[PDB]
Amino acid sequence: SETFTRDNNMGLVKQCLSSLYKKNIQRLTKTFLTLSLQDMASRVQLSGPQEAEKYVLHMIEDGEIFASINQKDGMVSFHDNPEKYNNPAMLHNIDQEMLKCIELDERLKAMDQEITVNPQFVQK
Amino acid sequence: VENPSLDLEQYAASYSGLMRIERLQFIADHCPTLRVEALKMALSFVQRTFNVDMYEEIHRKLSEATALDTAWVEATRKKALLKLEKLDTDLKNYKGNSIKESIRRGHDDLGDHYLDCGDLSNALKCYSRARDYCTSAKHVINMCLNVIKVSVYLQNWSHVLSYVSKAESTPEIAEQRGERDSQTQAILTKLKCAAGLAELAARKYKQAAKCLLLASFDHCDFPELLSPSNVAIYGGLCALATFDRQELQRNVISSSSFKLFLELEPQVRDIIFKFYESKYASCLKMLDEMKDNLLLDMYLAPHVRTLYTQIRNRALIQYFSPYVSADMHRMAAAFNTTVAALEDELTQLILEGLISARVDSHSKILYARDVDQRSTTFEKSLLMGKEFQRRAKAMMLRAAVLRNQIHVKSP
Amino acid sequence: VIRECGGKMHLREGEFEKAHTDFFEAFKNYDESGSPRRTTCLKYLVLANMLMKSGINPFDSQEAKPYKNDPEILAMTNLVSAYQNNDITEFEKILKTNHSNIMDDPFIREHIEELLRNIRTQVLIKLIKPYTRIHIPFISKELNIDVADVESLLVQCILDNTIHGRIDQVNQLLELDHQKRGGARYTALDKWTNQLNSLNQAVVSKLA
Repeated sequence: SETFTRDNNMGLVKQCLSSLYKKNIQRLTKTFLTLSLQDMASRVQLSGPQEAEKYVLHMIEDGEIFASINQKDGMVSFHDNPEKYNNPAMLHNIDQEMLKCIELDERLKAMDQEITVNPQFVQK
Repeated sequence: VENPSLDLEQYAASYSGLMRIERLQFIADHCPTLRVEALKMALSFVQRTFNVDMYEEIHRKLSEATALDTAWVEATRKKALLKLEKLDTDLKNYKGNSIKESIRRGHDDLGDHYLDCGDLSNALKCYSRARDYCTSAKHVINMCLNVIKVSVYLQNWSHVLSYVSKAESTPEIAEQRGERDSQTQAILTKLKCAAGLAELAARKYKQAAKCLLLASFDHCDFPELLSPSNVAIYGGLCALATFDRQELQRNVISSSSFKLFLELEPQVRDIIFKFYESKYASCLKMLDEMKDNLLLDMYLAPHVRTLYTQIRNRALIQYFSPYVSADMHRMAAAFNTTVAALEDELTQLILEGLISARVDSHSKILYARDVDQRSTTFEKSLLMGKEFQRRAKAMMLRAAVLRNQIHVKSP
Repeated sequence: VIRECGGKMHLREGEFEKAHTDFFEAFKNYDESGSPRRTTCLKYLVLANMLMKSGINPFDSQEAKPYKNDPEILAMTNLVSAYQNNDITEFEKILKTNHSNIMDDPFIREHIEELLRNIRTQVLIKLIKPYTRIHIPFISKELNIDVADVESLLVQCILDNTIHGRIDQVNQLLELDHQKRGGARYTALDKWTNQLNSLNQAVVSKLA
């Protein structure tokens, strides 16, 4: 705690500790299709189903995980099915990502032709 | 429970030489069989062996039980030296006659008495003289077995592999077929179940099994090496863990050569044949029944942990292979375990790319998942594009800083 | 010199390919010389040609024509016919009616389960051809076996690359693989993406 507060980045370190839980919960999605809240708050060491409920709810609200809570059974159901690429809006994403590369290549050509005509780059 | 579920007489009969003494000391300095078997079994053969003192570390252990061979200790010390003098004088005579082209007889008995004394590779130079004053490859093949025998008690497994490679590669495919119907001598069996043993000690299980399963039961009697029974276990457990189903069927189950080996080891035969037929409820139980009998083996104990874990992981993948939606209750009842521990095992297996499955821990059902090729392709291509644009921007900035020659001076 | 009794436990083992090949030779060699063994030889000659699921009907191919049919053993001659037609009903009917006469024999103990398992395999393989999702209890009716036996047979068949499908335990199903999406275009796109990911780094690293 002395080094982390002498360098003034104390508070950016506690974010790593808080992010470890959010990383473990996301790692639960690669093995499970339906988990119990009491059972879930024993592998990520959250110590309580009540706190695991809000930990999952916050991650759902931020678009970090794809899941749904069931307070009746008290179980978290992982969906893991965001998108199928047949949307007329994904075409917009591909178009924008293509236009950015087109502009980048145009810039590269522009600052390449300025070297092609350099009088110093004719003697070597 | 550690119990003496072995008979010492058959172990003593199978082996001969220093290997028998080493095996007897190994089982002794573990903690089965000592109580009354140890003193009788070990002391019987120390009369003809050297270094004398090997008993004392195990001798005082009888005190808590609450020998008398004290005069014999000084008896062997004075008599050991006499055998060395004649052979030390003998090698001078062989050089005196200048018959070095035919002194191969001189090293015929020179190397055996050295190994009888528990000496070291210092004698091995004589076998080098075999390479220098011989013409036909037959003497080289002869001395290769001797050097392998003396290197077995040397922990020089890589050195053993190099010499087996030399002995198998230098001649023409080991005398081709060996004057038809195989050679009269069984040196092929030794070159097979010595390189396989060395690969086993090198933690190369698949190659060890592949070499050991190719042995022959013609002579197969190896007092200086692993017993015929041990070949079956070494080649069976090492094959159940690394061989695929097709390889298991072609090289083990259908092979006539290994069936004779499996005849005298019923437990391994039943284990293999019930693993193949998808009967894991009792295959694992029989595998566990003999776990505290291979831990007392000298060449297989350290790997018992690695093999038994590797076999089980190969069963779990095989059990969940024809199924698209399996019940975890019957899955756990067929592995002699509980659902709570089976869930941990399956989670560990799924975390790595071994099983493509998802656990439903509400009705306890293991579902088989299928990856969407199109979505995965789109995701990875978009990620690659993002990384490429980031690298392009970084490189352009690097070009700007390099052109302007921006750096921090030492001052 | 006799292999009975004193040498019998050497021959008590089941592996008989050596005699399987020699049966065709012994059909003629000991025909007029091995008279005591002729009664048992004619029954066993069928087995050798029966194990490879080939050889049409040995009822009249070779010189066994004088023997042809024998009045006491007739379903034994039709056993190979039923095997060739892959009709389980004829096989089971023959076994139940003519028991103690086809089965009586010893050498049939070691081979009856082998025989009445390669008919069910072909019947099941043909049965699943037009379906994409089948019911295990429905297969349990065509084959005169229980559910627990047909599930094990399906597992063994699926393992040895003979049935391209997967079982559904909780629903007692069998889902067969029938659809083949484009698997060559996306693999090519993956290879192209993965190769560009390395070419870009190689190009960028030149500006060190």
